[PDB]
Amino acid sequence: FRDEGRDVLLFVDNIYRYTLAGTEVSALLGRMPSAVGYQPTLAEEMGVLQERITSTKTGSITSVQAVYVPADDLTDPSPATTFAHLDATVVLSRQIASLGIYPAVDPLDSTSRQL
Amino acid sequence: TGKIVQVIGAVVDVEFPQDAVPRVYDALEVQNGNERLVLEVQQQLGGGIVRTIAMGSSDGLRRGLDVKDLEHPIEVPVGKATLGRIMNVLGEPVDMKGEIGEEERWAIHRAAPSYEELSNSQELLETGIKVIDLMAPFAKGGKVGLFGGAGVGKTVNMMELIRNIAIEHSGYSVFAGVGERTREGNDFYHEMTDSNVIDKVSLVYGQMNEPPGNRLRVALTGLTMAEKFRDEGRDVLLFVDNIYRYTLAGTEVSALLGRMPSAVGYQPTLAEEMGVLQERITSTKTGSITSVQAVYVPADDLTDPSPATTFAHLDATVVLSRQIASLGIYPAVDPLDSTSRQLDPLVVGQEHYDTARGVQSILQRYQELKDIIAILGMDELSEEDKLVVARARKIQRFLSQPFFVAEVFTGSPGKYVSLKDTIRGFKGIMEGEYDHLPEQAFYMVGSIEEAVEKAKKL
Amino acid sequence: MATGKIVQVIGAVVDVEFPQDAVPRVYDALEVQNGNERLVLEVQQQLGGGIVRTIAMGSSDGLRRGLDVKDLEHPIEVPVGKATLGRIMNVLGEPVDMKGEIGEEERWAIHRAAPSYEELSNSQELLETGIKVIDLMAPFAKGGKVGLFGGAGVGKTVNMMELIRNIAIEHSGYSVFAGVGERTREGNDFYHEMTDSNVIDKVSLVYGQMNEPPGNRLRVALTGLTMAEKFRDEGRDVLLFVDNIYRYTLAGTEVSALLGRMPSAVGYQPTLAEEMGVLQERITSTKTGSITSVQAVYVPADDLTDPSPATTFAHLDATVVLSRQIASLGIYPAVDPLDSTSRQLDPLVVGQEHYDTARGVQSILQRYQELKDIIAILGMDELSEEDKLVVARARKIQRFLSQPFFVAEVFTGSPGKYVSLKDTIRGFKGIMEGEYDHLPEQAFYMVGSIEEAVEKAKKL
Amino acid sequence: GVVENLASEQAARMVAMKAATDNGGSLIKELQLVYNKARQASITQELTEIVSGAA
Amino acid sequence: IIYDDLSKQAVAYRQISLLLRRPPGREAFPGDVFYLHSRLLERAARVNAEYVEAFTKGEVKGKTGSLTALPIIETQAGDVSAFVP
Amino acid sequence: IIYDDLSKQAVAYRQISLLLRRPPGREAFPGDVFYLHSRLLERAARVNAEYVEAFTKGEVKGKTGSLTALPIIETQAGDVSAFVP
Amino acid sequence: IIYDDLSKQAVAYRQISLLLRRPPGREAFPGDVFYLHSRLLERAARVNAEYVEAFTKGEVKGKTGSLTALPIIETQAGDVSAFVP
Ligand SMILES: Nc1ncnc2c1ncn2[C@@H]1O[C@H](COP(=O)(O)OP(=O)(O)OP(=O)(O)O)[C@@H](O)[C@H]1O
Ligand SMILES: Nc1ncnc2c1ncn2[C@@H]1O[C@H](COP(=O)(O)OP(=O)(O)O)[C@@H](O)[C@H]1O
Ligand SMILES: [Mg+2]
Repeated sequence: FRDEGRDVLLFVDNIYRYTLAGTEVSALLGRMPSAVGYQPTLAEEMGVLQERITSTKTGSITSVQAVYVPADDLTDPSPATTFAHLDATVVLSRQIASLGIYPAVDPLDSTSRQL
Repeated sequence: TGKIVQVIGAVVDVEFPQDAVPRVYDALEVQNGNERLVLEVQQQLGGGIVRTIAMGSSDGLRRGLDVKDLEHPIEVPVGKATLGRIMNVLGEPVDMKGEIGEEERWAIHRAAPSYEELSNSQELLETGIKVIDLMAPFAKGGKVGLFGGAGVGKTVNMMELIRNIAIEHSGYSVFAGVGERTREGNDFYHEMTDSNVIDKVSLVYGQMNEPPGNRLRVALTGLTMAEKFRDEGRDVLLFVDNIYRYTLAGTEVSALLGRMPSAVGYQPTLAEEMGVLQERITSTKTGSITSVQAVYVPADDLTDPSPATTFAHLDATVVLSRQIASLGIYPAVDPLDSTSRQLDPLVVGQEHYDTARGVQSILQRYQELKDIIAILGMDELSEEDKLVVARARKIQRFLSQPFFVAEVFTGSPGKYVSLKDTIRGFKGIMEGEYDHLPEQAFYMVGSIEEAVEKAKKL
Repeated sequence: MATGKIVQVIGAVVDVEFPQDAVPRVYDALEVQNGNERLVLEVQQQLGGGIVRTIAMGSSDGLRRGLDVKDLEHPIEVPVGKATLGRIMNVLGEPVDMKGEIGEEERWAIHRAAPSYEELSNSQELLETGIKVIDLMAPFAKGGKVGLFGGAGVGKTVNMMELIRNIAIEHSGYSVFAGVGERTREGNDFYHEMTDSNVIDKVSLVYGQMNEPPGNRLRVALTGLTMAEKFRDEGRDVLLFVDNIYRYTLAGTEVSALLGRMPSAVGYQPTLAEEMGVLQERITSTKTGSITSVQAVYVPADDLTDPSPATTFAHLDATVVLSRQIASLGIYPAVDPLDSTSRQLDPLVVGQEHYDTARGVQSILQRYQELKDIIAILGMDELSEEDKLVVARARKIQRFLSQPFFVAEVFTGSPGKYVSLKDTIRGFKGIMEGEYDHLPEQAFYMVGSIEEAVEKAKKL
Repeated sequence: GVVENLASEQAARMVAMKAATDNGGSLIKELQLVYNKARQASITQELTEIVSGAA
Repeated sequence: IIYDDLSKQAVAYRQISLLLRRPPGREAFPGDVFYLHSRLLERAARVNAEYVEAFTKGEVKGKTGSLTALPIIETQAGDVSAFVP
Repeated sequence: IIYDDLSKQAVAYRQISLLLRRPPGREAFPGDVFYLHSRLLERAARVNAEYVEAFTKGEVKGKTGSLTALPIIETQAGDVSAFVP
Repeated sequence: IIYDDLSKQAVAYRQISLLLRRPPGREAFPGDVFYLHSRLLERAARVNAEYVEAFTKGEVKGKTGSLTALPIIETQAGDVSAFVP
């Protein structure tokens, strides 16, 4: 739809589970492991997927991606890696969600290039 | 018939003609210098190679030694002929007396009783120890586990349980020493002989000096004897000196058996190896085994896989804390972690249940206050919080008790406390009947009357 | 004639195959022609079949499979003796300055066994440094290992130059400095500062820069230690400076990881304790003479339980802590007298007078650090006439710890002083006993010994 | 009486806050030892997982 | 349906995987343990009436079937960060 | 010269090393990960006039030269004690 | 008998064990580390006169032999709770 010249919205249910499927197959594909069990190719796979989701001079793709954060540890390599590819990042915190005050967006952690 | 082809630590590989390969858990035999060594078959590799564990010291073994194939598993004497005698993992007599007058020998590898055979029982079994039968009482025919780190009183508590139960109880008993101190085995043997109670007890000893195969199989030997007495229709007491050493002896050989490490480096088979042992210690419609087991906790880490796996297999669990023991409160039972299947209003009745839950609630609230107290000090607390602390401290002191086996350590006479006195005393403390006594009045007193008599002299 | 051939090159690791009958022994040194320059390889393991596994002492790029390999039948050999003084060398003992060939007389193998039980001395003796704070509060033994724990800005290198100068001039020894993983900029700065101080002739420098492959940074310490052992055999007493023992540990970790050995707790090499012992046990007081070592220490996370600090501390005899807080007072050398320690400070070793004097100074400075809290929280009015006395004496003790260095004269503009152990003991004992109570506290600052404080007070 | 009680209050506060500062220092050193153990353990555990994963 | 201690299912599966020499993943579990539990738990579902009619071949019409699952997990110290939890 | 995300260079080199089946170290980085950044950063230097004169064969005489490097590192939670940092 | 720093004996045995590729356990010590210390200290004992008579072949009678042992262990930061201690 982008190459036709249209403006399209792309919604991804969870980017994390793509990386997790990669982790599943990686051991059987004979690769030695790295970091916290993750495949060695984690950054390469993430970049190869993410660099196609961009708006060219012919058409624009606007995308909203949900990102699972294991145990809310934003240190973990998969969320820490995906942080670099986005433009606006909204961080939902269980510390706020425990108080029931939804949308539970953390203002001190969320940020955007447009601000 | 067989030939030794490898020797790696405790593990020996033997080659046999392909038409004659021994079955799993068959016993093999080899002459090692001036002595006979038994090997137990663990795995069949390909091409007639078979992998075995040495029931003895493997040093001095060459390659190429001829090995004899015994047609049966390890079989041990069972029955009344074993009573009053000390036996080895191989079922050999280890006391200096003559041969065991066996009539029958049983293979130590057996199946657990079927689901149809199991029996329920709710008969509460009393102990002389306030904290145990208050917080975690246990029934006839159930399992009790003492969890603790190094040097916190597992053996002393088990010896008090022996003194009280296994002497008001009338039937036979089996004591299995598994990878523990030899000195303690000799001391136990003698004080049994001096008391002339030895003739009711069968003792199997697999202490730490032994090479790993002995420590691995000795627990099964003890269970086999206890199962003989159970299947005869008796009510039997089984004491296991440290169940942890069985899993540790599995860990030591697992790598040499060629099995990938798991978790914290444990054998992958840890849960199955523990379960097949534990499931055989069960009371049955034909006869009942009551069991007390010590469970060592490595590095005091109660989240380590071995204690964590052991917790599901027991009916009553008593957790001993180094932090309490360093206060000098003995027995060092943690009442916020100790728990029993039997602490249920139907079996114990309402007064006992309510008293236990009240004690538990007050001590939990004291834990909640201690972090405030550490920084601010107590003066900032509310006047009801100060009362909670003042009662919780007295409760902690009143859980202490002098033991007869601790007469040598403390120098003060041991105490036996009836359950009614425990319930009455703790209910009185929580109701504030004794809010006017000092804390020292409660430390190491048998009963509440003794607390007030101590209070008169402070 | 070259007899081996390269069969693998995997990063720095080079495998070489020899005839069955001529495998080189472990720790032997090989060489190959990497184009238009020679590359040295050190043997680590003998594999089966004539194959040997080596670590390249240089850049591995450009190596082909099938290159000819020469088996030098000795280990790495380095020049030793007087010709090394004032020269900069790499781990191979080749001059890194431009100053031409070293006029060597001997070359010694860098791999050696430590002195045997019968060669070790039958005495314990203090190395008089001439520095009041060190000689009183953290005495060096001959053959001791000393740790420096100070950070940056605290005068560390000026302290090193003062020790070099005093051991060369007031004793008759020499120094060796081993730059284990130096920063090239800081090596250049240090070389020029030693030229400007005129201590350069007195010390020999072996530098292993960080840009070097791991084997070089591992073995440079042994090269320096070998030159120190040469000077020891002449009968001298020697100083060996190790610029960071932590980087020696990390070089061992890197090399063992490249060899692929199973790692240990916190990921260190399994050979950690033996590698540390192999280095540290060569630094001892022989009957012939002694090597004493001053070693910079780094704590990986300020975690004192980490295996590298835990292993290093077992070998240190003394610990000297430099603090910027004291440097803020203008007191130099900026040595904390309360956190610096020395296990030699025992009555059976230093004697009761020295022990009592050091304990008294420690107690007085601890009490002063307590009373500073009262002076802040409540003020001098709170302070009793006995507490005022300990404050007045503590200020004078603190200033009498200052000392002008011969190498600092361009800063202070005052000629340096060397103070004997008996004189510094006598001075601090004097101040503690309440004689010299009546002098101004500025009569003690930067003066030298007490006999010069009484001269300063006469004109101050 | 009121004024002397006020002096008493400020003195008692100073004493109590001094005690609080010292107790906080003790808590910090205890916690740091626990932390260093946790750090070293996590490093060794994951490195064992990695090396045993080379199979 | 009450699956009691899904964690012990995971432990038994780890035993099987290590005895078969399959490469260990994080915390020594195999990588496909997620696939194990996910394909177990995605069977619990409510199906529309059309699926029931097709399965029963018209014997049952207009009724929606449902399977409800209540798995149980044990945490060691409240640590939800473990692999299986 | 500014190197943006030297940590990403380290991650790329880790990927290369693990696909080439070279032994892993701490946090799965290869043994020579220190050598990578050290030999990169030691090139940033100021060189004396005689070096410039020798290199240019005397066509430049009076000038020193320099290369100044500003590497960037991303810490995860202020954990400066991570390996690459 | 005094054994000085059984911790260092443990470290040496760990070196030997890891060089032989043996899977490490808690910390990095092999599971064998308990058996190592246990078979040493357990030798220390007070043996009854019958054992002495049997061993000496009757040459010594009525005397009980003994061997006391004082092993030394070093704890980091006074931590009594570590594995080897
Ligand atoms: N009830 C008690 N009263 C007084 N002291 C006690 C009591 N229980 C234990 N102790 C003290 O604790 C010591 C160790 O006890 P015990 O041998 O029962 O510990 P354990 O936890 O079973 O140890 P291990 O793991 O080493 O076998 C005793 O020797 C004694 O000093
Ligand atoms: N005896 C002394 N007199 C005066 N200044 C001194 C003396 N010793 C050290 N210093 C101070 O040391 C400072 C430099 O510290 P230095 O040792 O060069 O730091 P680094 O650790 O980088 O080597 C100078 O400002 C100098 O004044
Ligand atoms: Mg015990």
